[PDB]
Amino acid sequence: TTTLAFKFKDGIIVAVDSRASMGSFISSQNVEKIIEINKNILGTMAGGAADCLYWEKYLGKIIKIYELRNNEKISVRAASTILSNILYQYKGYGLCCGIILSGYDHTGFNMFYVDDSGKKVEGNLFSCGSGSTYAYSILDSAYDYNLNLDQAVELARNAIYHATFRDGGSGGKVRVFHIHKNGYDKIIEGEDVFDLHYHYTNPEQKDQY
Amino acid sequence: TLGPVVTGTSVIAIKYKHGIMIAADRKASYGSYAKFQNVERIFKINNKTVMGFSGELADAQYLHELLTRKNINNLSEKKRKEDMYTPQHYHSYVSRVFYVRKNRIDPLFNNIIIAGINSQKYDNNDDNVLLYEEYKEIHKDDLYIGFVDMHGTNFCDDYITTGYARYFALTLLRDHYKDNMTEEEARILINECLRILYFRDATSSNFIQIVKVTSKGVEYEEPYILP
Amino acid sequence: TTIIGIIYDNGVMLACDSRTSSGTFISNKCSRKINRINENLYVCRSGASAHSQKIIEIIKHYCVSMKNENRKKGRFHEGETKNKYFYEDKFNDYNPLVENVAHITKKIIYTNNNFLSCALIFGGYDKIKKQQLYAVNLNGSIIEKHDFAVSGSGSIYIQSYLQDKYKKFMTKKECFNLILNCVKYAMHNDNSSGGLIRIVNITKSFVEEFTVVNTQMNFQ
Amino acid sequence: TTIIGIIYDNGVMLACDSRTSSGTFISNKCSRKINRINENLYVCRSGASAHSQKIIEIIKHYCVSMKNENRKKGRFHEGETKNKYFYEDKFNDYNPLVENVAHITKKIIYTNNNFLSCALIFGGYDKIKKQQLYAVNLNGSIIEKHDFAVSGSGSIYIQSYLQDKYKKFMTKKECFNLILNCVKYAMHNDNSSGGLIRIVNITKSFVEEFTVVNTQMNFQ
Amino acid sequence: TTICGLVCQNAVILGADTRATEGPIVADKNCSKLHYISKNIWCAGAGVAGDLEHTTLWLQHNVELHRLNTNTQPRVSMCVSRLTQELFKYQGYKVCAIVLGGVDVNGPQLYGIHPHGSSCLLPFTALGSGSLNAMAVLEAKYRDNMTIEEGKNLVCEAICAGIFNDLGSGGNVDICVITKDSYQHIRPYKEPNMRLYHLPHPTIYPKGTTPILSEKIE
Amino acid sequence: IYNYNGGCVLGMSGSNCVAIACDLRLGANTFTTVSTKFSKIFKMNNNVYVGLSGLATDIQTLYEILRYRVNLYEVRQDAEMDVECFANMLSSILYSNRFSPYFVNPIVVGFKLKHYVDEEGEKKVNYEPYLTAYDLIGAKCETRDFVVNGVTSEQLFGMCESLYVKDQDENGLFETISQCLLSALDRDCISGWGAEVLVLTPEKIIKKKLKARMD
Amino acid sequence: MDTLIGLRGNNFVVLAADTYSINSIIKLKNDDNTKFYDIHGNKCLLLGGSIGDRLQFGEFIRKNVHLYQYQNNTDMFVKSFAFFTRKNLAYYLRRNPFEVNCLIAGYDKKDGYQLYWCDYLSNMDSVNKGAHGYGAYLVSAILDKYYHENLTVDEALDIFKLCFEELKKRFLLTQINYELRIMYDNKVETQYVTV
Amino acid sequence: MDTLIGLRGNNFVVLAADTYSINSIIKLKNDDNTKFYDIHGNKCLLLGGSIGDRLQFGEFIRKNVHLYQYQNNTDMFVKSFAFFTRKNLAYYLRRNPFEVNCLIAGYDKKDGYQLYWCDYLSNMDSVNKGAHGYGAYLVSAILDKYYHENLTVDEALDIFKLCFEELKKRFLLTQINYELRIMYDNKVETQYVTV
Amino acid sequence: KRWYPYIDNGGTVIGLTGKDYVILAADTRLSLSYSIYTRFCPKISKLTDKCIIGSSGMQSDIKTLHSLLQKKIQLFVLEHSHYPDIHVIARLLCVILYSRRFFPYYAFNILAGVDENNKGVLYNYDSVGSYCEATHSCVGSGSQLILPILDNRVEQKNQLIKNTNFNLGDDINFVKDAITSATERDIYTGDKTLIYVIDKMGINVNTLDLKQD
Ligand SMILES: *[B]([O])([O])[C]([C][C]([C])[C])[N]C(=O)[C]([C]C1=[C][C]=[C][C]=[C]1)[N]C(=O)C1=[C]N=[C][C]=N1
Ligand SMILES: *[B]([O])([O])[C]([C][C]([C])[C])[N]C(=O)[C]([C]C1=[C][C]=[C][C]=[C]1)[N]C(=O)C1=[C]N=[C][C]=N1
Ligand SMILES: *[B]([O])([O])[C]([C][C]([C])[C])[N]C(=O)[C]([C]C1=[C][C]=[C][C]=[C]1)[N]C(=O)C1=[C]N=[C][C]=N1
Ligand SMILES: *[B]([O])([O])[C]([C][C]([C])[C])[N]C(=O)[C]([C]C1=[C][C]=[C][C]=[C]1)[N]C(=O)C1=[C]N=[C][C]=N1
Repeated sequence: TTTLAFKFKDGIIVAVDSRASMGSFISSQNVEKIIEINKNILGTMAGGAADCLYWEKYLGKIIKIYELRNNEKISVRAASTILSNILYQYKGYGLCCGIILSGYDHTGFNMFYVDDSGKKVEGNLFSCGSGSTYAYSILDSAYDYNLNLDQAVELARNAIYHATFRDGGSGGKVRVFHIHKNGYDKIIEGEDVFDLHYHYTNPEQKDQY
Repeated sequence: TLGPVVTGTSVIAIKYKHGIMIAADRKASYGSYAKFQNVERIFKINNKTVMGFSGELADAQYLHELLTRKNINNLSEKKRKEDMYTPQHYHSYVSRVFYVRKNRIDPLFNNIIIAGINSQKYDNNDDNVLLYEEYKEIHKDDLYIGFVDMHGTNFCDDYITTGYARYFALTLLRDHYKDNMTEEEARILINECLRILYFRDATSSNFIQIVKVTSKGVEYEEPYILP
Repeated sequence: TTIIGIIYDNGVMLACDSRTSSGTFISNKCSRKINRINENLYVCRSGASAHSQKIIEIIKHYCVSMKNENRKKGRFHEGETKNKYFYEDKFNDYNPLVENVAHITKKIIYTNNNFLSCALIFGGYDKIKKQQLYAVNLNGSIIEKHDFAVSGSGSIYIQSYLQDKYKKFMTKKECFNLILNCVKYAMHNDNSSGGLIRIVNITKSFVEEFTVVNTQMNFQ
Repeated sequence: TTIIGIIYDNGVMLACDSRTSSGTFISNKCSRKINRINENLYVCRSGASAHSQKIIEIIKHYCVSMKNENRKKGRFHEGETKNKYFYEDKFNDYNPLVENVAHITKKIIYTNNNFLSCALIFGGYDKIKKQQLYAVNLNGSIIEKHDFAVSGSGSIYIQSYLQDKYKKFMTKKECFNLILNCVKYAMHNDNSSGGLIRIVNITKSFVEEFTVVNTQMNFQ
Repeated sequence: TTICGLVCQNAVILGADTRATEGPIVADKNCSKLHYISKNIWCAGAGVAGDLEHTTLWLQHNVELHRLNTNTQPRVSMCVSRLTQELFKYQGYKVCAIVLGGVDVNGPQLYGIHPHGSSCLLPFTALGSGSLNAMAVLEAKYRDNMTIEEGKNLVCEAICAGIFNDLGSGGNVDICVITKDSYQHIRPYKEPNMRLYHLPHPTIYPKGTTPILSEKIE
Repeated sequence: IYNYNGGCVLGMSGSNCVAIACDLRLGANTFTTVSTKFSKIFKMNNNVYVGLSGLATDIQTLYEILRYRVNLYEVRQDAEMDVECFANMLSSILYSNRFSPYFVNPIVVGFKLKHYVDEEGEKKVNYEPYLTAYDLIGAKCETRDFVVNGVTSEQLFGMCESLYVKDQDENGLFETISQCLLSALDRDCISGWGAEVLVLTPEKIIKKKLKARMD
Repeated sequence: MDTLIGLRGNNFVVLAADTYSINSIIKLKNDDNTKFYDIHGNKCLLLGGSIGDRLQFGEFIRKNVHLYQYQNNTDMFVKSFAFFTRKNLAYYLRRNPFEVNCLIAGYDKKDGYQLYWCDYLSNMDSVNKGAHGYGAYLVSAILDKYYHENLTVDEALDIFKLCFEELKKRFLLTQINYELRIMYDNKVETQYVTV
Repeated sequence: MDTLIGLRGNNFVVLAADTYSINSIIKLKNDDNTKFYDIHGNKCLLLGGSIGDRLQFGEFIRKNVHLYQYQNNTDMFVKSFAFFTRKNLAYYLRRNPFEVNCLIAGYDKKDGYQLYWCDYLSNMDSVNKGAHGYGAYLVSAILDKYYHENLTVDEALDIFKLCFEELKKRFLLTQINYELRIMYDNKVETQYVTV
Repeated sequence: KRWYPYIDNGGTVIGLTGKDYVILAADTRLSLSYSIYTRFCPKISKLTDKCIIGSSGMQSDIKTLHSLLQKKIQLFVLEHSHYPDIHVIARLLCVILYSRRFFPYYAFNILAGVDENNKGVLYNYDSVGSYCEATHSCVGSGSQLILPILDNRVEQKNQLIKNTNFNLGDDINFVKDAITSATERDIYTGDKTLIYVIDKMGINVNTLDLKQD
């Protein structure tokens, strides 16, 4: 389980893997972590399976009603705050979820990490999940905010690879989305046998390390 | 309901051609002490059903009251003989009782068996519950032998033995039971099961009660096994 | 706490000892165990004393709340062992008012189907079934004993002695001696040995409450 | 595991049942309990079967290691109940070789003053004290019973029945019936009821090992 | 794991299933639970396999060593005494519910042993998980002083109960008749087997991908 | 056997060639990889290959004690050491530590070298597979065909149970062990950062490192 | 708790560590510790964990190695040293745990620059890019991306500078001071890097 | 875990905090957090502990205070605010712990510059030099020595600069970035100090 | 002593799909820890004319989740007069399971059916409202043995992609292979199996007999 975000020069690159494991066994490997909340705000599953799939669907219900009654598109900051509050009500009940409610509203490109304990926080370069430590590693040394869409998704895909390659609980197809001034387009609904692309380009050994 | 102290033991309920033949010993043991040796563990909850019992005794007499008063609730709103509660109904109702309690953590430790004739092809449209010829063949598909574990696990077979016979008399039944047995064939088969239990099962004894649910009613008798 | 019930030919006896052990220290000798619910049916309580206290309080409340309730309106039935402290009292007979024992016993299961460890024994006279003698258990498992019933810590030391000496239809005299010797033995070799023992004789028309003060000596 | 020892006028009986319950499941009916240490003294073991196995193995090792040791050199004493399976054998009398029971019992305390929960009973004939009958306990607390001794799970249901029916000086016939009825009762109302019961009669000059196969029926 | 044995008119018949389970799955479906000890006594253990297998191997040789020092056929009353003494030192750790039998100067003797060390003498017994099932059918039809071809049939019928009515027991039943002079290990004895084989399912030669292939001829 | 230091080992038999295969991940923590070169199969003898799996601390410690014992025994015999006796060594070394056990689950594969019986000739040796398995206690179970042991045991029993077929040549046995291994290491997250298949024949040893999934 | 980073090319071995001494409740006791244990035989050794175990496992190994190189006029090879250090650490894993994390290093006349890797449980194996402590979750990925094969020694420092700013910017307890060892051309030199 | 320092003279109140967001396993999630909660009524509030409790105790107080200042055209005094914040925190101490550490501050027309101090257990009391978190073990003593009475606001910053270099040099997890609030002359201004 | 209220009755539910059909195969053994309650307890229930659900948890929860689910579907039929699509039943089960999140049903489910012309779709859950549409899946005691097999005969990570074509006639033989391979190697996998095939015209309940050991 991994995730990214950038708020780079002209949008946001949310990127995740697609693995879902139960201890050691791999329950499934074609799971869609990215969740479309609004036409602009799009969440990200992580941590527990249901305890994050359900709420971002539940948060989907809350925004549809509000965005309908007031007929103004909700903002990320408002969307994040609603999520963290209902997530707070279940402190001791064992909910486990880390959600990066990236999106776009009238006030520019926002971004908000949310955790199961109402850990709402504004930022630029969040990443949650078991491999997030490696994901921060690659980004911080490469992230520039003046990247263009071409090499930004290359950087996002690059990080998700290095996380999945090094981490055990992360792997499988990598997704890399992007957020315009409106909407979002799935730039990569991709593959993951590409270690033999980045490093160890020519298959002749095992790439010992 | 915190722990079993006065516990019954195994019952066996097979079906032969004239109806069910459910048998049970008549001992309730207060732990490792045969405190009661004339307790009855097979109650009549309808003119066509019985209700087996294993585990702690405090809860049969509970679950007996629940059914025995549901039965009269039926017996009051009955216009035709087809309005009676089939043994399937109870076993699907008892299953609910055990399951709804498993939602809480009070299971009422038991292994209730619901057995009876699941049909109305034989006229008994005058219920003398308070105070009470030849057998009829029964299609072996109109007889329902339920079972409910204290976790809600329920199913029906041709023969259901619960409690501790599930390791002793089940092996005999699984390889010597044939459909459409006869009166004396079932009794000797059961007597070859309980005699196995009485020898190897510490919490069981002689003095069997055998109940048969035939096309005419529910009949009782009290053998005493000969080793 | 030893505790007994025997059914002789025309009435039921209900003995007990009198001791409330609380961790090897006798809180009090000479404590009531054979309570009085109604004129004809007596409760022999055991187990934890605190729990058995409330139950008898509740039952005395119920057995009065329906003793008067099942009264018919008009006039009815106008057609007609040293140092043994003894006294008897009579009923208000024909038993239309006094309710059956079977209710009181079965009323217990509903009442004490809880986490309330008491092990009562009920003995009384009745109109329909003459002399019945029930045995509630820890979790409320009443079984109508027809011959005798024991309970409490010290009963199990006389289980066999009772089943051997108990005849079928006994007279009041020889039922008294058997129930006297039973409690004494359950006292001689048990550390819940009461002091005086309180034999009670519920019968058709009266209830006499003996008390006996004695010990055992053996020639062996 | 019920287990008995009675001392009649001129010899000691040692009954037992035959059942090895392991959690409500009879591991085996017809198991030995009245062991044979030497010709005259028999052990009635109880408690955990594994622990009682080693102890009897050790004792059989000791009782032989000194049976021969206390032999004098030269020639000495040149001056002179259905289906009951019975057989008797004789001693090698004058008892100079066969060592006293009191050692074997007291040898146990030293041996099983450990974390080894076994509750034996020893019965034998001897030269000096005629027929003794000890009762080792869980922690090795031997007390020489002079009248009778019981142990195991099912004994306490016949404690009173034994103390009542036990006379002082009994004959072999009426001691047999009492020890037969005792084990049967401890079996009728206990969930460690053996199958056949193995009455053993150690006496002055022989040892006869009965086995009885019977149940109880009561008129009540 | 179900193991049952019984005696006959002059011989003792052992018997066992064949499988070892990690607990949610099986490890193999052919694991001889009978175990040779000497020419005239065999043992058929249960419980954990590591403690089981080495206990017999240690005993299988410690009898031969004793048979060589003396010149008498080993006595079944001996091997039981060495088992219990070793087992009890490990009161609940060398867990192995061994049943063994054989012939000696006395008749055919069958001892049932338990992990703590309690050893009994029985005319028939069954151990392991299926012992409950095996003992039932074993006890109902057992009759004192039968003959081999119905003794073998019964013990095969006995384990066949523990094969079906139990989850921890399955595979091919087998038997070891231990008559006074010889033994008759009949390692396969019945056929509870598979149902469907659609095709061999072979793969074409170029599969995998093998970034490296270092081949060495010795 | 731990999720700490995940790993798996498999071995199957053919006509007269056997193949042993194992992953190459040394998992420092359960969900972390720190090496993709930790081969878990060792040449205990020129035709006795052992495949260890489990706690990587006790893989090497047990490997060294085996190499210490085997080299000792080979020298004192002037001759090579066959599997059948070696397999019973490993069932005693493990069992000697029954109370403080090495957390390894070894697999022993390699040719049995049946009799030097020499019918109608001076040399007649027919090699036989002789696979086997073990457990941390040391209980073995000889098996004429596949043996699997490791954390992925329950993901590989199923794969072996179907795809395995009785007798095959090396060019096909390698395919049905490589495809039988690769597709079970794609379903266990604590093992499978590179596989290695080593099929051996009475004449040559063929060692391959497959193109596994680095996930 | 303490970050150890080890890199190795084909003609150099570079080790790195943080020079803090966390080793008290919260007080950063010493801002320039000693974790490395330079052996004469052109090897090195780098430890982690509680200093009570570093000081007596590091010093114990320096002796038995130095004793070996003196009892036998030779100098121990890295591989023998790497599998000897592990063996002792595995020796005590069931008597006295010695909760330490190693990164053996060194040069050989035969096998060249070998790096190794031992966890607190003895899990020795050669690698090309090690890491230890809670900081290993953040420098490992950096090491993969920028470690192209056949590096020059000056590049590896630029990778290390890239790893150090990573821990400062994102690690929990922001290490600022680090100490390296640069093993190449048979010249074991040292340098300290801040930030 | 997070350091809060509060100082107060007779004509100023200065609060300080570290701007880290430890708030994940080990990853320094955000290097510039928001712990302060500026109230309009010329007060302030500074919290610590898990951000899940800061964000909903800080925001809950801002409302009930702002609601009060709007429902009643007045503006709440510091003392009422200080003993109201404590009361709610004590209200939930036996229902929902709200593990937070406060440093109430503010200005009054009557009582002047008041600083306060509440622990995770509600232990309110006025002080002149507060501190919280594991860093309070190191800045408290610094505050005593250099806090002479009737300070000028510029001196207090020099004390704070003296406190910040102390945490960097000797604290466990070396905080480098800090954010202050300088309340004086009815001018609540803010500034960020690095190192 | 504390009365742990969860048991695993075993059984497995193999699922497999294609452009025209979905294949759902479940055993019928219902076993307690080591003894066996019955040789035939159907773990597969049908909800609509073209949607079946298979579960492999504890039999009390299996039944009370299927009975409850049908109650909410026949309710849907009455109010809306048209049977719910599988997608509707998919989310409806997600909520029901998650509605009891903090005391979850011990019931792993696989939901199978057809929505478009065929477009054979198959969801699987884990006892708490988390469903991912998949090509092939199984849940139960034998789950860890079958998912490896199906991943090598549905998704081809082989060098040359053979068997890229799958026909209903042959896929049944794959499933019968999987359900039988697990039967030997797994303890709880049953003795009689029921294979349900949902094609464009209806459901077929053809049966197969497995090992009884
Ligand atoms: B990911 O690996 O964390 C993944 C997230 C995906 C479901 C959106 N979740 C899990 O792996 C969790 C356990 C876990 C492992 C490592 C870190 C955090 C959590 N398990 C599940 O999500 C799951 C999936 N299917 C069934 C059961 N559980
Ligand atoms: B009898 O011994 O059980 C006696 C009968 C009671 C009705 C007066 N009661 C008690 O002994 C109990 C102790 C006990 C014995 C056996 C099981 C459980 C409890 N007496 C008390 O508990 C007690 C009474 N007063 C003060 C303190 N404790
Ligand atoms: B008797 O019931 O105590 C009996 C006498 C023994 C000498 C054969 N033994 C046992 O019952 C014991 C159980 C036990 C009862 C009471 C206290 C302690 C233990 N039998 C066993 O322990 C046993 C024997 N074989 C196998 C398994 N368990
Ligand atoms: B049988 O199931 O008991 C079997 C008999 C064994 C001697 C071949 N053993 C086991 O199943 C044990 C677990 C066990 C079950 C029942 C009682 C005690 C122990 N497991 C193993 O024997 C084993 C064998 N190889 C590898 C792993 N485990």
